Amino acid sequence: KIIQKPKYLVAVTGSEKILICEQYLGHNAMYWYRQSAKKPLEFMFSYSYQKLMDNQTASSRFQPQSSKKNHLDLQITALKPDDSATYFCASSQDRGDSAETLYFGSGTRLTVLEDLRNVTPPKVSLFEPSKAEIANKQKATLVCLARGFFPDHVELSWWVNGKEVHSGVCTDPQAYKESNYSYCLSSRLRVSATFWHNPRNHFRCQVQFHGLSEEDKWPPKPVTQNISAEAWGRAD
Amino acid sequence: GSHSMRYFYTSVSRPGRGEPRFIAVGYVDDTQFVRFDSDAASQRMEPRAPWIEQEGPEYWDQETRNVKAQSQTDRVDLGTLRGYYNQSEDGSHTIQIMYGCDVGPDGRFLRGYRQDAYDGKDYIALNEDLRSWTAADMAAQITKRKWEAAHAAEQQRAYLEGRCVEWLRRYLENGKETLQRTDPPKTHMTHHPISDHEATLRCWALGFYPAEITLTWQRDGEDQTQDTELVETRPAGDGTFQKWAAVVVPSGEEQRYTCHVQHEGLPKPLTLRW
Amino acid sequence: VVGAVGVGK
Amino acid sequence: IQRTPKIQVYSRHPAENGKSNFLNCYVSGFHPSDIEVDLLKNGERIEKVEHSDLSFSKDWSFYLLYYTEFTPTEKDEYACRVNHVTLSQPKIVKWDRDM
Amino acid sequence: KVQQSPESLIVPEGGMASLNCTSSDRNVDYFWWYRQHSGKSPKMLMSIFSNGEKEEGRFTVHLNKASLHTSLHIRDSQPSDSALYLCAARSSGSWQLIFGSGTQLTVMPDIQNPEPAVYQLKDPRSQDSTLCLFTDFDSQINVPKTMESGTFITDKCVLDMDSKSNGAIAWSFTCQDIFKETN
Repeated sequence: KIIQKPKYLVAVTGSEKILICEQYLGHNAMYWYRQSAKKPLEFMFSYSYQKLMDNQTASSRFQPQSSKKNHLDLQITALKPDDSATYFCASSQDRGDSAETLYFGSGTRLTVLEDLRNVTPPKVSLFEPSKAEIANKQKATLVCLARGFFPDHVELSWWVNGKEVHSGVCTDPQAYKESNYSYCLSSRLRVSATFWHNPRNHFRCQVQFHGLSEEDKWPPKPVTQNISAEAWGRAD
Repeated sequence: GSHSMRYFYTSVSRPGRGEPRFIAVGYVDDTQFVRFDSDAASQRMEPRAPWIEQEGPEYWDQETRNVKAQSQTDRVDLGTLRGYYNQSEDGSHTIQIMYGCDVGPDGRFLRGYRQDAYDGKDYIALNEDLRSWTAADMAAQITKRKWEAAHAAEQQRAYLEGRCVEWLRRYLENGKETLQRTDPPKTHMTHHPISDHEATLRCWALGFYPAEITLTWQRDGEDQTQDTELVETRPAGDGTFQKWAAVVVPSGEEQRYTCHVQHEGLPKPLTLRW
Repeated sequence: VVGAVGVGK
Repeated sequence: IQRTPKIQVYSRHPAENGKSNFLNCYVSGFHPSDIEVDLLKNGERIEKVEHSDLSFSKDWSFYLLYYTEFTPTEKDEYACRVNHVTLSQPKIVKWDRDM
Repeated sequence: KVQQSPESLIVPEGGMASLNCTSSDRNVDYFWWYRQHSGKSPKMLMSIFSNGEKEEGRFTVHLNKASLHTSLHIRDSQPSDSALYLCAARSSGSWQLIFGSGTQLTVMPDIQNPEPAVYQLKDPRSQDSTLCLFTDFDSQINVPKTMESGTFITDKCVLDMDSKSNGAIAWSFTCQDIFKETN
């Protein structure tokens, strides 16, 4: 039940952000780790009883906030693009030299950009099954494509009859770089030919883009939005 | 021969007088070498023997961090144990902890231990195989279940057979001129008439180290435990110890009694006579 | 050095 | 659990008049740890008294050493005054250098 | 520092996954194995606090402390075991876990009757929108990666309806040649 806010966060070079981490589990130790491509889980900070026990960050720009009970927020000042990473907060019931296990929060994916104008939500396209697949395999694969978004702050889900499903789904684990200022991501959902031949069934691909909050100013703001494409089954 | 390192912790809740008092003391054999007192001004682990001051600043910062975290651990446990025993917060209670390791003459691990008390009675103790715990009452079994789930015995054993032994060896080497030197007792006898027909003979042993010593009275070469008095060994304050043994004897026959002194620093036992 | 394991009681 | 303190008052070295020494009051075997220990010179409390760091024995009873630097004389009487929850009234034990 | 090997491992469904981890810090006493699925947070899998071994279900962890070496054995491997496996160590008297660089484990599903096919799909909301679907191929088959701009080929993606199947997507050339293998 570790709470990390927010899950995704865009910031401009030179700005300051707080990464929130709270837990109400009664845990006496809290920690910060950093996930990047080259270092999946790099240790940063260790606190027990709200006191700093150890620190392996080589920049004074990172200052944890431990004066409030249940919290170990992370303040990062004078943000640089090199700071872009997923920041994981962790806690353990017992103090750091005696903990039997660390529980990890969900992470805050931090992306530091030179220019906020490059932030753009995805276009979402739904591609319909092939008649040949339906005729030959008695199955129907729908492919969802999300293109032209930036940064890589997206969650993709499938909704069948208004109920999110995970069976029969495969989404690419990581977005592909379409250009220096654009990503794309793909996914597919496979169902039965009988289930697709039923025109009462409704199929929707949802991409949840995380962009700027309301504090960030903008001269069509790329805000946090659910962008969807949908199709209905056909008898045929 | 053998040597030990041992730490003693005491945490006392004190309604009306602030946060719990936490006192920590470290010993190598009979020599105190560090202390922490939550009431002192420094808020630091402090040296108490010359040879521990051979340690650099990282040592003192890290030990201070570690011992203050232990004081917070005791603070939490004082509250937890109050709930186990259903005690009100307006009362004073005491947690005591002792742990340490012995090495043999070869410097190799011999044994380790850890005992905890609550309000002056056994609470929980590591067993001699360092693999399990003996809890003394119902409340301590709750603690024991938590400590089994957290692999506390394996964590304690890893300290006791590793860091504990390694740092003991380093302390013994840095403190060799005093820790591995035996100071023999300086002895003398006093005579105190208590009446016209009886007098008290007291056998003294002064300035000795380590604290182990044996004082035994004899009459006509035969051991005497009747009408004898043995005092608890006491610190002189300079690192050595003192002790005396007394016997009440018939007046006129004082010279028929002998005091016998045994100490690691004596090539042969000493025999004193008035 | 100190080394009491500090799992809460 | 309440255990009465044992009290010994004595000097670090054999007392010699005019020679600096330390007057000690060793209290041991007691529980709980709260205890009042004063050193007295001709009945008056001595200032600047120091004490060792609280420790304890195999039965969990505590022990402490209180000490002050002093110069024995022929005329000056010294004592230890100890109070504890096990004591009705403070316990006063005179220093006997000839013990 | 925590050293893990191998960097990546591909095992078939039902196979043994063997993972190793060593520490160069002679002070280490305890080891953890964490598993992190893609897009998820690290979850503790096994922990070991002294010499010996610990079996939990299909997972066995071993610790040889004199060699500062731990190994994780996953028997009867499942496609759902595919994940990043992170080893962590801690020394007595240290105040945090230090993690290694991880092993990426992929468990290939067992495809009994692979019926490889390449289909064309249409987006009805946009003309000239077409992509190719390579589906139902065997798990040991290589999917070509792209080198030209504007053309994208995804890595194989396992979905489960049993009825597990492999798939890859390409869009921008006809469909048969985009999925051809070279070298």
